[PDB]
Amino acid sequence: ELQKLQWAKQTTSICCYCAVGCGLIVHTAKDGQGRAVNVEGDPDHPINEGSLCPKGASIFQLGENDQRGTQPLYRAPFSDTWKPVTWDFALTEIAKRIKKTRDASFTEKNAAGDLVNRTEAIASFGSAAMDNEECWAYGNILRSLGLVYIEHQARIXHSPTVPALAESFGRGAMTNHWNDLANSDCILIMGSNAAENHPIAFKWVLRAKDKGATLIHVDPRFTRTSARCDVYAPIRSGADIPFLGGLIKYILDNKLYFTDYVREYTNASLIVGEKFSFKDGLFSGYDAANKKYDKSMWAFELDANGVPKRDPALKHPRCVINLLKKHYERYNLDKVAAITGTSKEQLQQVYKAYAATGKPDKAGTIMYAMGWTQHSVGVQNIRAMAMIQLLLGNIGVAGGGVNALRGESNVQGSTDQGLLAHIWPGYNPVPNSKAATLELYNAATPQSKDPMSVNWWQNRPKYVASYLKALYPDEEPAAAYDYLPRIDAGRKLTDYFWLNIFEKMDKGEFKGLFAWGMNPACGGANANKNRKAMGKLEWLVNVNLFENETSSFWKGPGMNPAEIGTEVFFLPCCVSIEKEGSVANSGRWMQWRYRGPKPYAETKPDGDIMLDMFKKVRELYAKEGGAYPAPIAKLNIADWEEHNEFSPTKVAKLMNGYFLKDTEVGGKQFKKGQQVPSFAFLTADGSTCSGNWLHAGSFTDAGNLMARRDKTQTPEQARIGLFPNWSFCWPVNRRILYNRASVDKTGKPWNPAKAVIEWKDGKWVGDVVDGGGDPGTKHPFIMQTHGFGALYGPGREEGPFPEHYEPLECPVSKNPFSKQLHNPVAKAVCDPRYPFIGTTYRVTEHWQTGLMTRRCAWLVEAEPQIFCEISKELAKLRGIGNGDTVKVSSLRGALEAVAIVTERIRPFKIEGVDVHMVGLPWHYGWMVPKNGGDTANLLTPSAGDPNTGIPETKAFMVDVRKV
Amino acid sequence: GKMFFVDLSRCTACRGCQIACKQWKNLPAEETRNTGSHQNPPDLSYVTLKTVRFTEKSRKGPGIDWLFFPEQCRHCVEPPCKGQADVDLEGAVVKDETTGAVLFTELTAKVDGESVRSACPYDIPRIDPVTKRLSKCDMCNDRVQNGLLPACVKTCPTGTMNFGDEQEMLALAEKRLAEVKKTYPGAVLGDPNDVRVVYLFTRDPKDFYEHAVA
Ligand SMILES: Nc1nc2c(c(=O)[nH]1)N[C@H]1C(S)=C(S)[C@@H](COP(=O)(O)OP(=O)(O)OC[C@H]3O[C@@H](n4cnc5c(=O)[nH]c(N)nc54)[C@H](O)[C@@H]3O)O[C@H]1N2
Ligand SMILES: Nc1nc2c(c(=O)[nH]1)N[C@H]1C(S)=C(S)[C@@H](COP(=O)(O)OP(=O)(O)OC[C@H]3O[C@@H](n4cnc5c(=O)[nH]c(N)nc54)[C@H](O)[C@@H]3O)O[C@H]1N2
Ligand code: SF4
Ligand code: SF4
Ligand code: SF4
Ligand code: SF4
Ligand SMILES: [S]
Ligand SMILES: [W+6]
Repeated sequence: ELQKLQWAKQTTSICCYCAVGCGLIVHTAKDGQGRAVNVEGDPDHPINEGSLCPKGASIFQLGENDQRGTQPLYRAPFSDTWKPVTWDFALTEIAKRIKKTRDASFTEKNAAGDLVNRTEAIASFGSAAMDNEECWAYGNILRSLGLVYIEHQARIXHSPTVPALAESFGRGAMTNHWNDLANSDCILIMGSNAAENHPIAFKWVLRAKDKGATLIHVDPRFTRTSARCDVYAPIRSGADIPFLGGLIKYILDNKLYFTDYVREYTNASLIVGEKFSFKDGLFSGYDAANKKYDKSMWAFELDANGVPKRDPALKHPRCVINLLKKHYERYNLDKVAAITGTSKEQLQQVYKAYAATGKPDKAGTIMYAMGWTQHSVGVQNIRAMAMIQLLLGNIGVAGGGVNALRGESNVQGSTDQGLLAHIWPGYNPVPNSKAATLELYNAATPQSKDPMSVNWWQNRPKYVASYLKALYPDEEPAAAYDYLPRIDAGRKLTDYFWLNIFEKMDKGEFKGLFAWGMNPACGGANANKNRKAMGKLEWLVNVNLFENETSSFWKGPGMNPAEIGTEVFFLPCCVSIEKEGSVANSGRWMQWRYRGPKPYAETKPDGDIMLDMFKKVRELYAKEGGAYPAPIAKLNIADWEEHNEFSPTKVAKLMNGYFLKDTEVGGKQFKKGQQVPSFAFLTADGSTCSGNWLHAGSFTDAGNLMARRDKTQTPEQARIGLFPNWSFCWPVNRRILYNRASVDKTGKPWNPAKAVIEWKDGKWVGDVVDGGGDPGTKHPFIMQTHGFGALYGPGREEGPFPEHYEPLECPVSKNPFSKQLHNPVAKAVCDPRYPFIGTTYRVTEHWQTGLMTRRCAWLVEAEPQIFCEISKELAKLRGIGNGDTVKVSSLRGALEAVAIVTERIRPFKIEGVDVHMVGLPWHYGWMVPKNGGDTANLLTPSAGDPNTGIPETKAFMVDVRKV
Repeated sequence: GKMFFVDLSRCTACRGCQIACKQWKNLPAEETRNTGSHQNPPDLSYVTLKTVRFTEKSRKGPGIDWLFFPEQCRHCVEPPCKGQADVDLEGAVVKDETTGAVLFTELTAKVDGESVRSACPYDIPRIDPVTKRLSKCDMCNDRVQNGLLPACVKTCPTGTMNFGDEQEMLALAEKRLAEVKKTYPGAVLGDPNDVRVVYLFTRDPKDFYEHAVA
């Protein structure tokens, strides 16, 4: 026996940091009645096999931390001190602010007199760090108060990824999952530093290499990832589309594509209309006045029925594949090598290695996380990755896919719960002011006349109806639909997003902000502006684990409390290991975790804080009246609690959904109160509720499938590592999306050695088939209207094919592909005093703003201070020696950092001038620790991209001086 | 008894091993400053039994050779640290019959602190300037004696850290050297016949650390 663990209750948990979703075992003293005594990895967990990176390994020090918030705190306007106060004070006083601001600000109709039923006087930030059930509860609480300005972390990686992959495949999700990396024959890591930012991923990446895979890292910098890849190819910032386009030309010219896959599973054969053209770097239908495209000019030629025309012979010169060939012929090795800064021989090597996976029995995968996919053609950058994978038949297959790595442990789940301004849960859109009725809302869903096209999104009315029943089960959906707020149809969608919330704050157009499990004082670009702008708030509610740069902006650097009138409530939430719930990892694995210790001090689970707070707002409206009470009054919250408090189990079950009455549906009988087995069995007619149609299948009558810890596998499952009985992923436990593309029209795998699915005994074996139906009877991309993987994607703002537009404004004046330099649908100053390219990125040991990891002594030990990584070339020119203090400055601000001089940074040749990049972590902040440094977001512009609502953090102009 | 095989050709310098050592023994963190390196703590100490050392070696063509060395006691088959301490007092340094663990006891407060360090070919032992106790990697011997992996081994996601019977580990170390050579032709084993912590180096062990090998 080990004395340490001897008298402790052992529970299981999931890591609270990155979306790899590593298993933990927690040991809690007094057999559960006191504090955690140990936290380490869960050896039975199939992703991490008990391994943890230093962030997971430090979770004991995060939990049992004397610097954690103990009780609610209050800061009175113009005070320079916190007043500790009771939960009951803080929550009653917060509910009053909400009601006051809502009553005062509530709009029943916009200027056009259309029904909106909202308040624009309160914005919410957060959070990818809450449990799925807390995320879902939160988004419905805010919308019952009529908020529209609801955002979080996801915005920065959603705006690019989801439209790109949704355009290409029908969903925006990471196509495969972490264990599947081990099945790849070529792994290309481009816009990711996964050995630092998804460390346990490298278990399976190296297992791939053990089976003969080539590992390719493409990055401006040589990182800890580069150290362990077979090929490190440097690339100048923003040169990705050139690189990806050069690879497309390589694949087409060398005929290395998967011919049968392309012909039948991609839109390669669809005929594009005669209106489609591209010339001088502009697509047809360009409106130079408004810098907008008339996408209607990119439509397909339709047959009599309204189905796009096809030439399966791929002869017709207006076939997608023939237009594609013609489009990328300009991207030869010499131009691409010139602009990327990658040698002609090193490009040829990387292209040959990766295009080799066009073999039916070889699979290549692309991993990217944030990289530089923030600019106005990041969506196009990822589009090109999808098109390469479609050409090589790498989509739907083991060791293939676009592995768009999610960031935070539950950013996947928090996005699924519609904590972005534009989505309800389950990726149903927030209605605009022009969707007067529920029926009009439903009328927008695109329909198909192809009988071989599943076009699954036609089921939406069932999902919207069930979602509205889950909130308002007394009322009819059509009627309940008038409760939740709508956004102005005559208005730019980005007007509601992350970056414009900071604009509206600094214009004082917000009374109240919830900063709920976020640290925007550090996470926001141009921190100096964001901190000033927080003064123009009337009240602030910060919910977090510790006092922080957002809770305590009022006593920040160069701030005077006396002059700042913002009423701040700080509410301390409990840590991941002190509550029960589910988090959805990058692979869509929805994982249940348990409480170890009771919440520290007077800290509450977020679920309890938000439910208690809403309970006060409710009883206040019930006794005072005020603006449109029905949506608050009528909100079903009794389904969210047992024994006076928030019940993760019950919220989870409501999210799955149940029958409100006995129903025949699917051709099966169901009794009232039965849990809904799957989204296949939801209804549009009020028979069924379901908080999120993606969760239908997750908590059935069989029990909580997310809580399964069962490693049972058939030989065919275990060979590729599906673990179908370990927890549950959406949709309906399909672990590899688009898996119908992995077999031919007889249902035989392209690669039987790594089969995902297979037709045997007249059914699909292995993974859960992504779309019902016999082999060769349905198109494989079931969420696509046409049912095909899109090479040509005419839903994209910048054009149906990705095209190089220079993301670096300042140091580049030549585009070797067209006479269109910058994005034709998109004003940096480029002050010569700031001649170097600033870039921010992460280290393995710290998390986000560092709010969490700057409180963990062991992580501060390994990475105590903000640093500045520079080449020897720049170090020499600026007279900087390794370890020297340096000042890094820009038009937006200045900071001090310890110099790291290393060959891991190198100059890029841009138009015959050496261009120097300086690298900073954004992990640091003024509150902790002593001498840590402040956020590298003092230097970043609030000038983010107009075609996204996303900031510039990978390329901003700076100077670096020795101090 | 038991042997660690550490394949440095798979190390990402994630430093899970470093934190996992402190979490398990509840060791305090040092006072650190960045002085132009990711490496921290800068050296082994009384309260740090393991730190990952970082060296950058230049190479023709893009990038560098970035060498990583998670340093710990070698648990030598014939411990020079025992031989040295047995001069002043037996029991200050003992061996575990079954596992191979060389273990410092409370009675290192009696021996000459600096004597026992000098005797150590890998420069491993560290003194508490207050109590005079010597500290180092104890092999998580209590964990091992209970049939658990040492913390640093369990936490390692890359396949760098490997643990078990000296027979199995020397078989693994030999088979893996043959595989790793195909990529890194200069790959060698750190004193395979003297120690119970066998590092695979992708090149000259001296490039990793002054005292990487004896
Ligand atoms: N340790 C740790 N892990 C984390 C996080 C953390 O803070 N710390 N955060 C999590 C979150 S929220 C996210 S979004 C993910 C993000 O994970 P990543 O995207 O991997 O994060 P970064 O290190 O910011 O950027 C990745 C790499 O992109 C490179 N890069 C920069 N510019 C370009 C360019 O123009 N082209 C290309 N091809 N590459 C470029 C950088 O040099 C860097 O190595 O990580 C998650 N994991
Ligand atoms: N310069 C620069 N800026 C960046 C980036 C960059 O690369 N460079 N990255 C951007 C990206 S990709 C992202 S995602 C954002 C992230 O930026 P933020 O979301 O502001 O990040 P943090 O708040 O530091 O990290 C997540 C928060 O979750 C909180 N948390 C943890 N557990 C819980 C819990 O149980 N409940 C609650 N309520 N809170 C909890 C932590 O305390 C922490 O405050 O930053 C962006 N900012
Ligand atoms: S931070 Fe990510 S890789 Fe590290 S232990 Fe946690 S979940 Fe796993
Ligand atoms: S845990 Fe493993 S991969 Fe990470 S630094 Fe230690 S030895 Fe290297
Ligand atoms: S490495 Fe040094 S301290 Fe460890 S057993 Fe050998 S001589 Fe003793
Ligand atoms: S074996 Fe135990 S004591 Fe030794 S370095 Fe590893 S974790 Fe630390
Ligand atoms: S994220
Ligand atoms: W992120």
